[PDB]
Amino acid sequence: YTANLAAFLTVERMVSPIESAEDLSKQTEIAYGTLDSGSTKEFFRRSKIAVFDKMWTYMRSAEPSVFVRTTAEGVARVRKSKGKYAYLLESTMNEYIEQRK
Amino acid sequence: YDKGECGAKDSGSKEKTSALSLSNVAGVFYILVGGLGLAMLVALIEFCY
Repeated sequence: YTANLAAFLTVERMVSPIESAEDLSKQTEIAYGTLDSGSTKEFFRRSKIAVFDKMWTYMRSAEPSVFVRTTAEGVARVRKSKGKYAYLLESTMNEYIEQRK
Repeated sequence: YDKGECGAKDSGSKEKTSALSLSNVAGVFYILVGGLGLAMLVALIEFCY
């Protein structure tokens, strides 16, 4: 009994996911995606950075589709995925939804 | 690999699952009821001798 209790404490003591772009690209439980047509998706397409090209090749072939039609659907999916989904977008719109109910 | 669903990072320590089981609980019981039935196989011979 005392042996099983210490395992779960250490798994969560790992504190995941940490805040970064690569930690989001390293695990696939909590999936992630962007917008279908816009300056956000085209960013990862022609990115010659190893960390970002990895994120592109994931989402370019991530199934089910991690993309969305509009931005209103993207915020609604992060809420109903129980934290198993993340959304990438500009920092401006990201900071206004955090300050709206 | 890239088009693969089970990605090369899906097996690279992706998740840390954990849950206690009763899987091997038997082994311990697997030796005491054999003693509860043995302490009972030797007890009934001391209340008569």
